[PDB]
Amino acid sequence: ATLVWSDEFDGPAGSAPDPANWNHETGDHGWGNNELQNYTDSRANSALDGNGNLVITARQEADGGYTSARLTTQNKVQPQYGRVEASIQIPRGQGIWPAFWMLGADFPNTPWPDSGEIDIMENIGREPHLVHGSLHGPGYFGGEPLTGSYMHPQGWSFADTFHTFAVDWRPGSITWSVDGVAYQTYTSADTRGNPWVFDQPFFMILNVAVGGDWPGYPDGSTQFPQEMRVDYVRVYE
Ligand SMILES: [Ca+2]
Repeated sequence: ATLVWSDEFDGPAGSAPDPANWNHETGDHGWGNNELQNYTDSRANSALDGNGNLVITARQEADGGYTSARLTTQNKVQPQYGRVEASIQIPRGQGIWPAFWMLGADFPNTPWPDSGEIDIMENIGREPHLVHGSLHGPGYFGGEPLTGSYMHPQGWSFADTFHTFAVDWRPGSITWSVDGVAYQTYTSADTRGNPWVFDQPFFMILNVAVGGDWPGYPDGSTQFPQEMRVDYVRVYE
């Protein structure tokens, strides 16, 4: 193995994520899941903390609406195979939906789900002690991705500290791990005769959604603002 790319998120508090690596996606159209947040390019929703982390902040505004950030490496960093990992301290709260994931690099020239989607880590706030790893592709998408979950080995909340979420990825096979512990592997044999769409470059995405069909919506147990802290993203080949 060799570390071929990383963002270690060095820099003073309030600095922008490095534009050599990152794009901001913006908007409040639901993002395919009836999500509530408006993603912005404001330093109030994504910036470095001066302590070596990227911080994405989900906020509630005076009118009751929500803002957050969704950062991608589209057209800038496009891994194909190896180990793709991030050290992340996830937020917490009912309705909060942090994610580290990848979309096939031909999107939207190729539509979703044909483009492929690899979800490295997703969490929903009502399950603080669980993360999910998933694949979306033709015939296995949306409500029915190839998927599974990993519970914190002691049953504790993942939001308590930083954890390393990764996939190890090769032609025809993807393995998910948390803190180095592999918990599932899906291969071309698991698609039930549907095409395996993961033998191509992907780009990376970090976001915090607020609300959605799967997580449900914020309630009295949700405390805004909420931060996702990312110490680094590293790609090994
Ligand atoms: Ca760092």
